[PDB]
Amino acid sequence: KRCLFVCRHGERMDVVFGKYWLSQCFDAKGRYIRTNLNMPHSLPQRSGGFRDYEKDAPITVFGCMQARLVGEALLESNTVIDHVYCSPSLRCVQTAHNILKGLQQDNHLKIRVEPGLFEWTKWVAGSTLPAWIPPSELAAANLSVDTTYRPHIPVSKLAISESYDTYINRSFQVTKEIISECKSKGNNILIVAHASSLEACTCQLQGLSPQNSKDFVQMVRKIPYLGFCSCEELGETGIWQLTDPPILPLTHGPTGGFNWRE
Amino acid sequence: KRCLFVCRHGERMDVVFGKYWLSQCFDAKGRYIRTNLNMPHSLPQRSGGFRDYEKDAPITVFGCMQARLVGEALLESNTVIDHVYCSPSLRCVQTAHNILKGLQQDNHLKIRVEPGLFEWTKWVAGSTLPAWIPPSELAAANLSVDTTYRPHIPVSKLAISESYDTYINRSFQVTKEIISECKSKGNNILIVAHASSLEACTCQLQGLSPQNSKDFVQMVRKIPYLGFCSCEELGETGIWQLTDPPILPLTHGPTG
Repeated sequence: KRCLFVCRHGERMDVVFGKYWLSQCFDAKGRYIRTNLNMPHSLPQRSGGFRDYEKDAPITVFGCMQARLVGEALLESNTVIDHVYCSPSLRCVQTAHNILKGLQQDNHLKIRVEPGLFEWTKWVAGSTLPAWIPPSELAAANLSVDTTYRPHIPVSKLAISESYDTYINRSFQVTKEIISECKSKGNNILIVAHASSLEACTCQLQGLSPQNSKDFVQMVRKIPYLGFCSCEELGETGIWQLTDPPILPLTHGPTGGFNWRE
Repeated sequence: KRCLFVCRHGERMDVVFGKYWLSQCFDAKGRYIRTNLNMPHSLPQRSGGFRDYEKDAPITVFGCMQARLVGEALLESNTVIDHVYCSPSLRCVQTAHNILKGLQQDNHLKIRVEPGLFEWTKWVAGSTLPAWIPPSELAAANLSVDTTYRPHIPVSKLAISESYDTYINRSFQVTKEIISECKSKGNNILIVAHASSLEACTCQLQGLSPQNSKDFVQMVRKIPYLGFCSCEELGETGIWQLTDPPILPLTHGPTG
């Protein structure tokens, strides 16, 4: 009885509202003016200005709902979570926070932001890695992160535009250190990250070799928001295996119709 | 200052989970077993059995969210609603109920189920009209309907597989009776219905003639869930006009 749950972040701003959503909710003075009910009542102050959101978008209001539902589902299934890690993307942090709410654990449990959980650095448009909000600015922004946590791969140890199996490796490496620094200290582990993280984090843990970098991207655009899978360790023999999740899947469609009229 | 707001129901079971969703959440004994987080924790007992849902699907959990958000939006904009009507489809009733929650009005205000607000009866698959839940069974199911309400077009006055401009007419007729039975009795009216209802209910109210039955269906698959539009009456001269809604639009994508 030990469990690793790995799930993807919830619905993301720049996908619904697309690349330039920033011009849709920030005026010239830098004030946030929501223009759609799927946009949160407020966004966190990024110490570098509203421009930093460009390479690190937040989740939408329905993004929170997805995550809440997952947390509540988890609580209904009496599934206890002991440690919760997430990627440093804001979207991931926010999804972890909101899972903790549904779980009714946001001010008992504390998210461990692990830059090693971040997605394959190829998908970072730009020459330069996102300006992530450091943990302590994140707590200050009402997210339940652990400022005490010392990362396994800190930011500076991340190569921009890195090799595919570099990404695969760090996933296996990070997940490995996570599983063991949580061993003496209670059962179930939750990781909140990216589409790629579902495969990458678990794959070699079950002794299976990764798909080469082409069939991968295929399987990555497969994964839904709050897409969720789980692993179980037999004995403490160190061998993990795939497992039916402890909660129902979550499917829903779009508001639909016309994105635009008149 | 009088307003008619007309909006479409929220996300619907049989579209997300498709035609046979019933076999996905009811076992042989007729017990509901949800198989997805977008499925409500429970469904209302239909006096005819779980089979009645087939021609009258409920809204999904994200269906409720959409509606709630609209209600809350309405409250934030300090927009007061005085009368709320809906189509008899369960999906419409449920959307109205959930708007009233966001609005914080569910046990002050009472939904008036109006069979005249129902969609063009062509889109009823089957030889026979849906087995709608009558108002009093609906209250009994925790929806804030008015059992006192006497409908303008009751169920029996609805033709199955009816004519297009029959549908257009009843829309104009029903909306007309709604606007006037609410006149002496306070300002804003909310109708919760169908995609077709947005055009059909308002169109001739502004003196515009309807699109013929081909360009219509085009404009009907246009309209989003909780799609929302509004009308304003100038003076009490009886002339209505199009107006910017009092609340932001709601757009979101799929889980994918």
